[PDB]
Amino acid sequence: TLKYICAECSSKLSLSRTDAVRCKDCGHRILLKARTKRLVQFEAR
Amino acid sequence: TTCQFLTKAVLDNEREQLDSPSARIVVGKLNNVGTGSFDVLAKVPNA
Amino acid sequence: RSLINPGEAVGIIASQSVGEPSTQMTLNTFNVTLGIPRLRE
Amino acid sequence: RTADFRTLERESRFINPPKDKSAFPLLQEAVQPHIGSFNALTEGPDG
Amino acid sequence: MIVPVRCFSCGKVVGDKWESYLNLLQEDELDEGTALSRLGLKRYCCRRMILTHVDLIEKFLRYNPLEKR
Amino acid sequence: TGQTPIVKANLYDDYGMDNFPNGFNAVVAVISYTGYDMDDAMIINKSADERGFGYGTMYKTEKVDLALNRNRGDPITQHFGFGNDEWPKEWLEKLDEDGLPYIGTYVEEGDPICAYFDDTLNKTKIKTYHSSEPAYIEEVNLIGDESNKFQELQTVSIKYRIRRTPQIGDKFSSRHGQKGVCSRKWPTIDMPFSETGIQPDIIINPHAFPSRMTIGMFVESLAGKAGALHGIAQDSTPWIFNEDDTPADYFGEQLAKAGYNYHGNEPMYSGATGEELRADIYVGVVYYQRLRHMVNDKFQVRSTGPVNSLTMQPVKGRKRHGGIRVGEMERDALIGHGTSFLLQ
Amino acid sequence: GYVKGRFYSGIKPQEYYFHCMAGREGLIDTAVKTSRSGYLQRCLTKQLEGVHVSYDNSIRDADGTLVQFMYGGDAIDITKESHMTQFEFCLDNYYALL
Amino acid sequence: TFIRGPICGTDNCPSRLWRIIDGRRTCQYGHVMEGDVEFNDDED
Amino acid sequence: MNRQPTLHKASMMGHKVRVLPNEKTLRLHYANTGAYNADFDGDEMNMHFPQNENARAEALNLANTDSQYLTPTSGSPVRGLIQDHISAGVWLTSKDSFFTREQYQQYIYGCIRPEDGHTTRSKIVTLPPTIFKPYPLWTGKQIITTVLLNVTPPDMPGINLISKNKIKNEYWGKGSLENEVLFKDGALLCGILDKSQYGASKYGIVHSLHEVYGPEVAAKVLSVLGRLFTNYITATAFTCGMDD
Amino acid sequence: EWNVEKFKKDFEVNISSLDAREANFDLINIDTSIANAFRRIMISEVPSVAAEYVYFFNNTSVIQDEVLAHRIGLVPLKVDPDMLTWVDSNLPDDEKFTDENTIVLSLNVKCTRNPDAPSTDPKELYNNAHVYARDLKFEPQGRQSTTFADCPVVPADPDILLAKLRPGQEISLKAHCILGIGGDHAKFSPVSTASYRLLPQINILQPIKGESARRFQKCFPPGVIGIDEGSDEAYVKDARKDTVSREVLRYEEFADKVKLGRVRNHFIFNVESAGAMTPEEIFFKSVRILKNKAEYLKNCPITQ
Amino acid sequence: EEPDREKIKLLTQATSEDGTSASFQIVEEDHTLGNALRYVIMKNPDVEFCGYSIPHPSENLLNIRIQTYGETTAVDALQKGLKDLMDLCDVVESKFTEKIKSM
Amino acid sequence: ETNEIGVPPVFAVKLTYPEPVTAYNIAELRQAVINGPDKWPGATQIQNE
Amino acid sequence: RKDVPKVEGLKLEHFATGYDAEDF
Ligand SMILES: [Zn+2]
Ligand SMILES: [Zn+2]
Ligand SMILES: [Zn+2]
Repeated sequence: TLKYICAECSSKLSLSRTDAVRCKDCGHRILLKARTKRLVQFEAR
Repeated sequence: TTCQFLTKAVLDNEREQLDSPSARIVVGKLNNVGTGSFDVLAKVPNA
Repeated sequence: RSLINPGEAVGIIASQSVGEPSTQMTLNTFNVTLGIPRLRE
Repeated sequence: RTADFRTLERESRFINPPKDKSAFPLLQEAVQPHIGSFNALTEGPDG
Repeated sequence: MIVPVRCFSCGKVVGDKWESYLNLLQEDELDEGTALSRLGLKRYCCRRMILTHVDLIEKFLRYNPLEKR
Repeated sequence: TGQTPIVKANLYDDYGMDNFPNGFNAVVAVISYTGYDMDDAMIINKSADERGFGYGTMYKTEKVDLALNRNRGDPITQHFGFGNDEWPKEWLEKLDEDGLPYIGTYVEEGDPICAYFDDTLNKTKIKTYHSSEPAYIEEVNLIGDESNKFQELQTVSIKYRIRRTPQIGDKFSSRHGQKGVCSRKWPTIDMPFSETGIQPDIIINPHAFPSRMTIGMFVESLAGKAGALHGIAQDSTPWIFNEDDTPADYFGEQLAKAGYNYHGNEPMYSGATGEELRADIYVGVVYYQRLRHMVNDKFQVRSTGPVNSLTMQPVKGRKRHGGIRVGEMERDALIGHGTSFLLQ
Repeated sequence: GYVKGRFYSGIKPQEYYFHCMAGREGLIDTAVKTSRSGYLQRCLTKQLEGVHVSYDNSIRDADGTLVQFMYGGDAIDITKESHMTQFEFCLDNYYALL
Repeated sequence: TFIRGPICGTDNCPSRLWRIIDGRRTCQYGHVMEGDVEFNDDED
Repeated sequence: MNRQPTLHKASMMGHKVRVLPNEKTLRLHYANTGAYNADFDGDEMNMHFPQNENARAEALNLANTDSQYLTPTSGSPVRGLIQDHISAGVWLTSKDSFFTREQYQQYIYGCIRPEDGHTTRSKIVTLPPTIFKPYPLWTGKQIITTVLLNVTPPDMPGINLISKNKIKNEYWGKGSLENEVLFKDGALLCGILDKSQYGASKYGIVHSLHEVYGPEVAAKVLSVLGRLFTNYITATAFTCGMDD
Repeated sequence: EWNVEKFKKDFEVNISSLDAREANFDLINIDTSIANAFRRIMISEVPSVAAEYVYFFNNTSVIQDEVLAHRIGLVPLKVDPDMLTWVDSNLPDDEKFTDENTIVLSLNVKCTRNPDAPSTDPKELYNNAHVYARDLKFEPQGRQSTTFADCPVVPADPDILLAKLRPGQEISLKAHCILGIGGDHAKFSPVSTASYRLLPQINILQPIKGESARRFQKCFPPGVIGIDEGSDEAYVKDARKDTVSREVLRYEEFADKVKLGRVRNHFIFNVESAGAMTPEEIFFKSVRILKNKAEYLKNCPITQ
Repeated sequence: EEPDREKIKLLTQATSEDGTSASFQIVEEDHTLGNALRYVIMKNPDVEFCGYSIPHPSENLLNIRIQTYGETTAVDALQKGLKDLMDLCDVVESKFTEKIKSM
Repeated sequence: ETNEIGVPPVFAVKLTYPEPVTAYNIAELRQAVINGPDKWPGATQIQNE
Repeated sequence: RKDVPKVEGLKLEHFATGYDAEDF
């Protein structure tokens, strides 16, 4: 399920559009996106 | 002092002959030093 | 055979034998105006 | 010996941070004239 | 960051002997001249690596935003 | 993976620079062997750097501001995410549904970095990663606003992870002033191999010492192996050794009792021929510092491209196909060669 | 300032403070060396700019005006006059230089 | 990647553009648009 | 090619392009960097690939590197080997250099290749060794005898040169004569090779090949010498310890 | 003329100490360009299995992408070669990796908050905090199960830390073994270090009986010199025991009485191993790569 | 059926007409078999010249050059050396198999 | 060689020389168009009459 | 001036390749 992470309290918010940019547990206007499961490859040396 | 001379050179009516390398480059002419001081001419065998 | 080959840029080399090694002389005295401010006069 | 790397004191400091006193006190003394000059705007004799 | 896996010169595997190395120091109170030696490190290219290693991964793991507080 | 110096002071720990490591330990054979290491240049090992050897990275963040254009009474016009009346594919392979990219997705130049669909032109006009290096996205931060509590975001910050291995040209330095670029990633099989198998990691030039007088490196290399074998970490505070107490006599009782040669030398062999070398090779462990500025943002190439209007002449700019300038004293050296078709 | 100490055993703290004084006069020199000698090389090459050896070996400025009548009198190429007076050497190698 | 903009010559069709070498723009088939000017400016 | 401070005009020369795979930077020879005055601290040198045939002939005949051997300032040379090979060359020209048979062609063939086309005789020719009865050994002065035999034209005869050094005579023992570098008949019969021979030094052997054999032979010798000691440094190297 | 069947009468091998990780063996009377060529193969041209390709699914932890992608590749995976074949990577992924070239590995590690009571240890405070490299699981792809019933894929050094995790973080990736050689990347090195050294020879010149014999031990490693009395004044027991120290050439009393120098035809090959293969068989992967590096010249048309 | 005609590449512009002075350019080589073969060629008493060279170490190049005295072309002295580079590995294996099996 | 420079393949696929066609260069300029700007001994663009 | 202290109790720390610690 598509979500995020809160900066201060680590609450995995899930934002829809036309929402306030705050977090739901702490009114903290800074919020960092997390990762989903996606497939990426790499080399090695 | 570029336009200081350009004042006087138009006051001079200077028919500049473009023979200095700081003038043959301005018009892009072949420079007259080394491989450009002398012309090279082809002698065709037939009249 | 070791003459000058005419059409030689002896104007450039008269400067680049003067302006080139004058990048090596602004140091301290070993009375006389010395080095580059001598040569500027 | 001569001197030492502290390979158990660093691991005990990395894992367990100092709850009590800032280790390496000279480093806070280096930056201290900046802080100390800014503490003296609002604090000290006469305010 | 963590212990390197191979030595940067020879080619012997190094990373399995770092947390197995502090368990000859925090416990047996050995000197590094025996502690590195009892593991199996006997070339100084691969013996200035378990000795010297900073291991700053621990100061990173205190900064986790995937946890409450 | 940085290490700490074996050879250091004791006004090191009292500032505690183990909380900020800076540099690493290199097995250094002072030898002229390659011929690729002159004018201060030096020779990394291959299989050291393939095992990571100063494996550096870099970071940079970028403001994504729609409110920089937005006026005060300007309504909230354009919005991150896609829209309708469109379907350009493969943006879904770089970006997520909010028009902000997956973290850890390999971007380049030409690739979408965020999708902002306006409503005054009815089309997603994405912007693009404005550099030329293979980056990633480290973390994205969805930044709120101040004067309100409730409106949609018009400011994103996005963090990039440019990886930077030590390629050829990437400058080194020890702690003494012995800087010199990484000239050639020599394969480790053809580097000199010592008595035991101890192959050097950076070959440094002996014809870089006698005009430099950096003899604190001449002793740290024999002190470094003295700390590495015995398991101490010798003090190198200035003025501990008097003239009666030569450090090469101090660090020489250690290496005599160790088993290596008293003078710091080690008999290497030859990695290209197989025979032994004539001399005994000065081998140790020194502390090197991989510098900031590298050659991986210096070179460029231009064949053709953007003329100007006033001049019909090419354009400046390393991010813009920069044109090489043939200048004033470049004009007056082609004349001095006598050539006038390398000037025409 | 007289330092008795050698850089093999190392120098004392007084004389290390003096050897650091001669460094920063060798480094205020470089920061004043670079800006001098550039308005002289370009300063000559706007008069010695089309001066060349014509085919009659005279030194004519390209506007026809003449300065010298040979290249410095003897008119010898400076990149050629190396073994021009090495008279002992030319004798030693007559059968290969002829 | 192509824009809403002009039509040009080279007699392909009524065509569209996009820049490839940042100012000598071409058509679909890499034909050189004869004489662009490419306004820019350098910063400091 | 172009250094950005071009004071002498020999900072602006021309080069045959060899395109090297597996690389991302320019590659320069040490003969060049005594002329451009650009040490390897990573300097931005420009590069200019000319576009017609009136210019490609000029870059091969007027402003090439080999014609810019002497400075046009006072006639001193600006080409030459610089740091590695100079201190390396006083070991091969030293008297204790006793190569065996298999090495002797290998040091020769490592610096001389008819396949790439360095020679003139279209076949590498060897000399007799300097020891016959116990065990046949060659000599390093006889290697310099061979690499003057094989990149110089056969129509002209050998070289003859008297030259000094910077090594004073007493460093080799009881007053021996290794200061007087004496070339006779194209052979290194006495003397060790130094900066005064093959650096940017005047009236040396590389400057006595510039004048006898013309410009494009001495400037081909340094490409052989620059391959000669490099294959010699790699087989036997030169350190600098603490005990020095 | 030099017969090669005289070479057999002047080529001996003294295997000293043969273990399943190192072997210390001798090569009597062979050349420094033939014995180099054996050593020239055993670092590089011997085939050894590792991983170039690290397919991340999920990783949010502190050790980033390309770094843990790097340190998986440095793990010596105990995979015998000649049970894989060579990749042919001139064609894309659809048939580039088969069930016959690639061995496929997966990592699934999740760290949680473990409640425990007391400075507190990280192994008891969290469940699966330290990503050990014994967590690499062989996925049997294709038909890699009817013949891996006695050779399952285990990593050769299992206790390698790969990452340290905190609660919330996980690592989900997919790894692919590739069969490689140590010219391309270092990680396909089949060895710790396969170097040799050469047998020194210590020649006494003047007899050093008595006090000059007893102080003569401390210049050398101990089990080398044997002194008894005036009779049995000194000899050399085994110079193979003696590394080249040259301590005796610091002393002025002994700097003219002795000669140090190698025996030029006794190669002490001491080949260790990283863990993938035994040293006494990767040397057979250099006596038969040389023999099959000549046949690629010999049975090959001399072009033009 | 496939010949790989790019390994033993014989340059011709430095080659004698009689074949007693041949010129190679071997790719997929370096100092590995460059000096292992140069030792074995120089044991053939007919060979007058044999060095191996590398023009530039970056790519795979090994210019070697056999020259002989008489009655044998340089390619016919190559293929004695590569016959006597194989028979060495016959000796080394059955004197190293005979010692592993002997403890 | 001392009269030379070493050039990377990054430079070697950008800088072009307008080589006219004849009967002696046609053995090479045909292989120049086959390669294109992918393999190094090649060509970037051509020019009709 | 008290000397730089000669650290006590140091041993032989390199041996023959295949002869570890039989030397006493
Ligand atoms: Zn919150
Ligand atoms: Zn190691
Ligand atoms: Zn058309």
